[PDB]
Amino acid sequence: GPHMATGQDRVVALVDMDCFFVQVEQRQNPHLRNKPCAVVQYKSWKGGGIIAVSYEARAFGVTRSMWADDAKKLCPDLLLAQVRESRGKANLTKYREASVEVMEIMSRFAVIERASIDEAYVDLTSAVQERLQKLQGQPISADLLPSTYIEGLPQGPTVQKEGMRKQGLFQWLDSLQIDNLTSPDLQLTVGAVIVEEMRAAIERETGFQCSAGISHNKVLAKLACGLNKPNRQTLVSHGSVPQLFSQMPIRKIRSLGGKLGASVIEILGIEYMGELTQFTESQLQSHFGEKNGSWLYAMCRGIEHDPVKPRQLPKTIGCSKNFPGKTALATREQVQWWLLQLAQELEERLTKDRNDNDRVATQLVVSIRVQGDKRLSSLRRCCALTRYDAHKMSHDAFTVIKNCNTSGIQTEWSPPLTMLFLCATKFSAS
DNA sequence: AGCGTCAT
DNA sequence: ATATGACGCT
Ligand SMILES: Nc1nc2c(ncn2[C@H]2C[C@H](O)[C@@H](COP(=O)(O)NP(=O)(O)OP(=O)(O)O)O2)c(=O)[nH]1
Ligand SMILES: [Mg+2]
Ligand SMILES: [Mg+2]
Repeated sequence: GPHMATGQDRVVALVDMDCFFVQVEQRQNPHLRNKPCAVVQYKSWKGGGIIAVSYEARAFGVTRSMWADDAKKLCPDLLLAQVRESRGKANLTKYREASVEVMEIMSRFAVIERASIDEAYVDLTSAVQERLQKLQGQPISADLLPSTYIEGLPQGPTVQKEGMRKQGLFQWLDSLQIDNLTSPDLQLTVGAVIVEEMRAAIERETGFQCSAGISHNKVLAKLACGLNKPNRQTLVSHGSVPQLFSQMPIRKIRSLGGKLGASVIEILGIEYMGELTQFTESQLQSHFGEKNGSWLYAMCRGIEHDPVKPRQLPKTIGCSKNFPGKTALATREQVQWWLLQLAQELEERLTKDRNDNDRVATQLVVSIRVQGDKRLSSLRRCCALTRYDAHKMSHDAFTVIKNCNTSGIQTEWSPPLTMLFLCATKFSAS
C-alpha cells in the first residue's frame, strides 16, 4: 500500500576485514603474503588452535577451530604465525591495535559502530544525500564501482566472475533513476560509491583488504558483506530481498544461528527466511514472544530498524583463560597466581585506555567455570574497581570467589577451576 | 545483580 | 583434546 513502510529510509554498510589476523601477520612478515597461511594460539597443543585462515589455505579446507597439526594433513605447505603470549596467556594486543588503524580511517567518512575487533557498521544516510546534491544530476559511472556486486544481477535475455559482475552492474546502472534524488536504489548506489572510496582508503593507508555489504539496515548489510568475500563489496537492494530470502536458510541471518533459529525451523516447519512471510505478526509473536515476533515479521520482508550506534570503543575490557581438563586449577596458590596474571594484563590495558580515551572503568566482574559444568560460565560476581592496580584487583577478585571452594583443606581448591575471567565494565568520563 | 544467548 | 564482546531476561 501507500501507508506501508518498506524500510528504505537509511543507507547502512557493514565493513569486515578479510582474514584479519592473517593479514596483520602478513603485513608484518612479507614471507607469508599470498600463501596458504593461518594464525594459531598455543604451539604445544597439536600445533595450536587456528583462529584465522587465509583464503589460499581455505581452498584446501583449512578452517577456524582446527588444530594446526590436523590442518597440515589437508595442507602440507600451510604457513603459520602464532599469537603473542604474555604471562602464560594469549595476548591480542597487536590485532586490537591493528583494529584501531582500520576504525579510525572509517571514522573520517561517517559515524561507526564497532561490532567486533574486525568489523564496523556505517550509517551513510547523510553522506549519501550530501554527495547526491553535489553530483548535480550526473549519471553514475561503472568506473566508480570497480569491486561492487549487485545481488540478483545479471538476469534475463560471460563465463568468468568479473564478466558476470560487470554485466550485473551494467544492468543495474542502466536501470537507475538519477532523475529522483529520493529513490532508495539511487541512495544505495551512491552509498556503494562511498564504500569503494572508504575501502580504498583502508587499503592505501594500512595494507589491509576488506569486504563490505551495502543495504538499508544492519542485518542485510552484514549478510551482503559475506556474499562476495574476499576483497569485494555487495549491494543488496530492497527489491532483491524476496528471491534472495527464498533459498536463504534461516540460520544465516544475524542472531538466528542459535536456539531461536532452530525453534523457528522446528515449530513452524520451515527452512528458508522467505517462508516466514506467510505468518501474521500475531502468530509470530505468539511463538517466539512479542519482541522476536515483531522482529521476525519485519525481517523476513527485509525490514529492520536497529540503529547504527555511535560507539567506536568497546564497552568492557576483558581477560580470560581456559584451564582445560587436567590443567584445571586445583590449589589456592594456582588460582591466586593466575588471577594476578589476568589482573596484570588488564591493568596494562586499562591504563592505556584511560590515557587514550579519557575514561575509567568503575566495576570489576569475576567469572569462573568449574570442572564438569559445560555452561561456559559457572558463576559471576562483581566488586568495585577503584584503582588500576593488579594486586588489589586480583586480591578483590579472589575475595569475591573464594567461598566457592568446597575443599575442607586450607591449601586446596575444589572443584578445580577450568576458567578465569576478569572484566572491567561501567565506564565514566575521566 | 546474576545468568543465558549469540557471535567473531 | 585442550579469547573475548554485546546484549536480553528476570
Ligand atoms: N582468539 C580468538 N579470535 C577469534 C576467534 N574467532 C574469530 N577470531 C578473530 C580472528 C579473526 O581474524 C577476527 C575476525 O573475525 P572474522 O571476520 O569472523 N574471521 P576473518 O576476518 O579472519 O575472515 P573473514 O572475515 O574474511 O571471513 O576475529 C576465536 O575463537 N578466538
Ligand atoms: Mg573479517
Ligand atoms: Mg569480523
